[PDB]
Amino acid sequence: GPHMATGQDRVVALVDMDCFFVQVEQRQNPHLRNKPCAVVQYKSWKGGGIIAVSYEARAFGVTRSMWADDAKKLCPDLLLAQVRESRGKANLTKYREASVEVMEIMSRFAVIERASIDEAYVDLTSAVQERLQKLQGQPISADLLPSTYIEGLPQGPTTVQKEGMRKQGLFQWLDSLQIDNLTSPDLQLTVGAVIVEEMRAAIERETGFQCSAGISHNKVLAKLACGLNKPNRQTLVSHGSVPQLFSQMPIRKIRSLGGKLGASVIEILGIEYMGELTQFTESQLQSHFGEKNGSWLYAMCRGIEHDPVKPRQLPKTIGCSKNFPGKTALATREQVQWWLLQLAQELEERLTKDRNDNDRVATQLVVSIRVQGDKRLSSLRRCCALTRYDAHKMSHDAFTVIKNCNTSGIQTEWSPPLTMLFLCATKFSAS
DNA sequence: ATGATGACGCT
DNA sequence: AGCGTCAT
Ligand SMILES: Nc1ncnc2c1ncn2[C@H]1C[C@H](O)[C@@H](COP(=O)(O)NP(=O)(O)OP(=O)(O)O)O1
Ligand SMILES: [Mg+2]
Ligand SMILES: [Mg+2]
Repeated sequence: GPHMATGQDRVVALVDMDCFFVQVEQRQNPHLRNKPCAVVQYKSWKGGGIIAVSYEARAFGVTRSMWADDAKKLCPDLLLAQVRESRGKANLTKYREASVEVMEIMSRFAVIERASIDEAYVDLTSAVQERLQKLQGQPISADLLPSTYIEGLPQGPTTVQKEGMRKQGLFQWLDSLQIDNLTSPDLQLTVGAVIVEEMRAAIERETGFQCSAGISHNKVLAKLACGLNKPNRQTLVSHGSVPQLFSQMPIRKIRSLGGKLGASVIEILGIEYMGELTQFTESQLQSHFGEKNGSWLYAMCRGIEHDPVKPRQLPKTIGCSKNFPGKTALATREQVQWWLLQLAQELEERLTKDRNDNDRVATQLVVSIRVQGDKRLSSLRRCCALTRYDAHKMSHDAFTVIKNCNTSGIQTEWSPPLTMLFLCATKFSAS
């Protein structure tokens, strides 16, 4: 009781852009705004693969991974924006540059951990402490939380529209707050939410992009919270909200449990919801899923997690990849060499920009391929030295380290045909 | 015939 | 090192 940790020591937010690549294209092309629209990659195979979808289009059932020709059957008026293609492949530069716009604004408020092209975790523990002193015991107005939901509220003995509900919950939360105790975790979360309102206002003002956010005591809860009221809203998940929230929360919805581990938790334990994990001892969970995973599950199902927000705003690897599906699999040596060069050229461009912007150099080159028949993401990875940002040298070196995979006796050919090439620059050092 | 990426764990 | 998992 007195010595039980409650995982309420930090304030962590997760900020995730709403239909990010779509907003990037809508900002650029006003004709796309407030329309069902999607971002597509490679127009020739069935209109292109959809990689992002506006909320207007989601209402028709359009999803990521859908072929655009198929999406158009669901949504005949769907508008599309195409990803740029350079050197025969998708070029995501526009979206990486937009991401930097957003990450640079977030970084003004606090230390961030870049988690994807469109989201970052924020450790607000310090900013909250300082804001609480300046707020010398002074209450927090609902006007300071105009887009905040309080998960689990309203509740109890007590409107039929969304915003009425939001407000009722926020009112219940604020009315019950203990503002004279600067160490109240619920107060710390609330002030955290005020800061995230400010952050999200800054992003929208300075970029035009809308986003959602979660505010809680750790990364897994903040990420889960972010998604509860997307788009263009933020959600506070308190420690106290966890038992009800988790009581019907499918295990696969929790970060890192969406794959085989989560499926094994479900099968082995015979459970469906996160909250059901509380029934097991830490030793029991470790017995089934290993020391690290077992400890992690034991704490997480109680709303407790210690994974820190890492101070990292920049990616640790820079890579370029291309698939060659079906009949397009590379079958000749000259083919393989041409495409390695295309990849190397793009990688060179990105590395050179990276070294100028960020004062660092990559020192290792990883070359990965996939062969026909293999369902694995990669069939084979080999590394070599990256000593010069030169595309012809990188492409030549990549060929050298993989050319032995050519099981064939031919000279002119390549077998088995290659269904993927991947060049990744790694192991950065200061420069 | 999703694709193009990116982080991190395991042995 | 090279492979596998999980992720957007
Ligand atoms: N499997 C994938 N393959 C290629 N690009 C992808 C991708 N998943 C996402 N992207 C690209 C395209 C996405 O725009 C961007 C962010 O991904 P999200 O945050 O998962 N989804 P969004 O921001 O679109 O919508 P909302 O967050 O409101 O649900 O990353
Ligand atoms: Mg997003
Ligand atoms: Mg995201």
